[PDB]
Amino acid sequence: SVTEFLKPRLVDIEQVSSTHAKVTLEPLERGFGHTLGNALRRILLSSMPGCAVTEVEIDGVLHEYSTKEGVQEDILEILLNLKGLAVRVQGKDEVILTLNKSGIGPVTAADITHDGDVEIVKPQHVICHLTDENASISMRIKVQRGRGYVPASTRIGRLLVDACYSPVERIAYNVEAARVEQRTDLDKLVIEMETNGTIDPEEAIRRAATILAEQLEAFVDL
Amino acid sequence: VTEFLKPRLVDIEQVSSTHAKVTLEPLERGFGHTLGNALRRILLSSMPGCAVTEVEIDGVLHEYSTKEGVQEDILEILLNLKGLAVRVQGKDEVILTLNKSGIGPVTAADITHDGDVEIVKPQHVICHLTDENASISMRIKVQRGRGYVPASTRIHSEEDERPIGRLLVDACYSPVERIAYNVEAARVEQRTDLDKLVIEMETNGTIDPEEAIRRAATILAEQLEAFVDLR
Amino acid sequence: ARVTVQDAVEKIGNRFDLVLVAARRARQMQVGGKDPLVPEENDKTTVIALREIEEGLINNQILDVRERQEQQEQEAAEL
Amino acid sequence: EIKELLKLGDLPTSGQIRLYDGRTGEQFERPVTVGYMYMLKLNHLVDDKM
Amino acid sequence: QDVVLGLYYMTRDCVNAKGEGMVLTGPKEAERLYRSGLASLHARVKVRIT
Amino acid sequence: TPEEKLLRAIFGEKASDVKDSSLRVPNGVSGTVIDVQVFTRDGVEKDKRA
Amino acid sequence: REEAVVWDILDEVIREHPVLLNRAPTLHRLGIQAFEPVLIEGKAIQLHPLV
Amino acid sequence: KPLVGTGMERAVAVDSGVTAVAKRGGVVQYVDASRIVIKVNEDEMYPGEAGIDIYNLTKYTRSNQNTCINQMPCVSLGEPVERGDVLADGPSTDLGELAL
Repeated sequence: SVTEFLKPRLVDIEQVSSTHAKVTLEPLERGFGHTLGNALRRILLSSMPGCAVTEVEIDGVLHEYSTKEGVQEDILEILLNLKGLAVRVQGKDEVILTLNKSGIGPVTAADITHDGDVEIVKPQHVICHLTDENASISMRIKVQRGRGYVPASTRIGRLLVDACYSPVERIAYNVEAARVEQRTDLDKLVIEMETNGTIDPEEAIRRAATILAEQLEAFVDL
Repeated sequence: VTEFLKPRLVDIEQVSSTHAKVTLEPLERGFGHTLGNALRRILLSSMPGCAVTEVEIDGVLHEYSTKEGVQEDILEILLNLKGLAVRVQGKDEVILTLNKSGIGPVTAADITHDGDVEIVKPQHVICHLTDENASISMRIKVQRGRGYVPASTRIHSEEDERPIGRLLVDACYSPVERIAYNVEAARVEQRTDLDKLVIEMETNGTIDPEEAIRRAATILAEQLEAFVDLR
Repeated sequence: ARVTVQDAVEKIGNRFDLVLVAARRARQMQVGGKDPLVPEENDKTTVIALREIEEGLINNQILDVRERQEQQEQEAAEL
Repeated sequence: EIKELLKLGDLPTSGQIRLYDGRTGEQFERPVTVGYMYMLKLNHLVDDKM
Repeated sequence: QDVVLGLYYMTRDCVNAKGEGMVLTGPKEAERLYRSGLASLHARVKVRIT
Repeated sequence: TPEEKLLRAIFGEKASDVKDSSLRVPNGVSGTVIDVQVFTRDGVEKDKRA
Repeated sequence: REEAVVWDILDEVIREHPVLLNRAPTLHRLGIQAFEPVLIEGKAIQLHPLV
Repeated sequence: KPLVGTGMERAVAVDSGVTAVAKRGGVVQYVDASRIVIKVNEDEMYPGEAGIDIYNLTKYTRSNQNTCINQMPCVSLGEPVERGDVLADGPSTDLGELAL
């Protein structure tokens, strides 16, 4: 009939890593590869909720272009290392982690003081390096819940970090040809997805699709 | 943060018989364009409609011929019938009949009245009879479908087309001619980041605008089930 | 499948000798009763021969000792 | 005179408009020359060549 | 033709392009910012490259 | 050939004294017959179509 | 008759089978190159841009 | 027709014989997909003459190139025509202008 559409039968999830997958849907009705891929890419990029480091306050630092003695990197690359810090907050919409460390070596995410409501995804994530056995790095890291990417230039003691709220690190889609038995112009949608580790890529695809399908509920003829 | 405001179909401004403006409101940040382009791409490709697929004009064998007393070739009559806009209620195929004699334009208002068939532009000229003893009589097969099905796809699919003189018309079934969408700011009580989506919609008059929005959103929601499940 | 044949050219140091070895092995698999030494992943015998050459399982010397073994074996196996 | 006639039809006298990608819905980053050209179908049809 | 024009347009720099002067964790962040419309392809920026 | 001679001995099928020399549509061409002209020589009898 | 199964047979006979594509004038040896065919629905050969 | 032409289109379409051009002016007495019948004005009639021009249009014949040659009438019934007016369009002409 005229209301029944080709829905995908071959769903091939290829897990390239713990946080990197290639989903493939085939066959799609012609043009639905771009419809579904772009709607999901756009939701995964801009509307997926999550938690992110929004700002940090370091003791001896007053502005981003300052320097701290004993730490290897400048404060710019410390903010960059905190930007990629994945985090899962269970019960709250805002927490303040505390990071105190002294000595020589890497200050990893495992050195962040353990809160009950907060879980660090990658504890071996390097934040900075202490170099001289007398310097201590101590900072207050504000983790906040939001959605999408919110840069710091739009939000201007404390040093603002670009808030990577959504767990997606990369989302790409590719629509190639698919053929079904005297139907030859169909779509095949390949979604290459990478998350930051807080959720796996297939759950993030399911969550984006749930967000879209819940947006559509006022018009769907159940 | 984890909960979104969901749009609802707020307003249908029917500018014309064939032009409408649907408003969806309220939309969160970024969802105006997500929903707008998904709905535009579905409305523009996936809507069902009725198209003339076959014509049997009474004396003619092929379309590369002329009828006596008619000013247009049979091929031009078939091109005029290709653009005939019909809405058929409760069927997926109907056969309309057009008999018309005497000098004058043979329009879509001259197709004989079926109960479950509505011609939305009755002033649509099909041919011109230029002779008082001239007469035309045709059996026009209107059929419901989706998309664009050329007759080349349909000749040698068997179709029991033993009659020479049954002429196939290429069927453009989509009732939607043009979709534009615009994402404006909404005037909601507390928030300022809420959008509204206006979908300007040119059709041939044979689909309701709200019905087409419902249908496109249903197609989206049924295509999203493979991702909501994702096994 | 097979996109670039460069890895088989390194084993059989010539592109011209590679074609001959691979066609000999591919004809063994195609019209002889020989089974591939690699998992046949829906490949044709030319590509299977190339995939065997690129794994070191087939070269001209291996094909020679295999045919000499079969020849002496079957000339000896009759009374 | 072309720009004066573009102005009369309420069009940009630059000849270039803002276009959107049909597949993603986002703007092409520069204005695009859109207009009407007279195209011709030549007798080198691929049915005769293949 | 088209490939070198696309690669040239992609690798050029504008002076005050949108998203100028931010510091990115890598090329994936640059692609996220370009695709979500928060940075221009020509924004001169500071990226951690390995 | 002796093999097809045996073949026709088993199944008794006569051989055709004529060969099919018909005019066919060229392959790939699909049209509509719009005109047929029959030119017959003097002394040849016109068929029902002529 | 072009039954539906001869297209499956055709999709498996062309699978790893290259074809040589040639444009005249063949001024040098890159005027003949071999390609793996992808069966398309047109009447025109689809050439890669980079070649 | 071309939206952007040069003005040589009418000359090209009329000076080739693909159109049906009015030999004498009159009124279209009978128009039909295969013929046009003009009742010539009394001003242009010779004495001892019916005063009727009949134009039989070429319908779906093949050119040397196996293309289609088809003439379609431009005029409507009862419409006044002048001498030299295009009465029927040939292949690739639109109201007497060359439309390629």
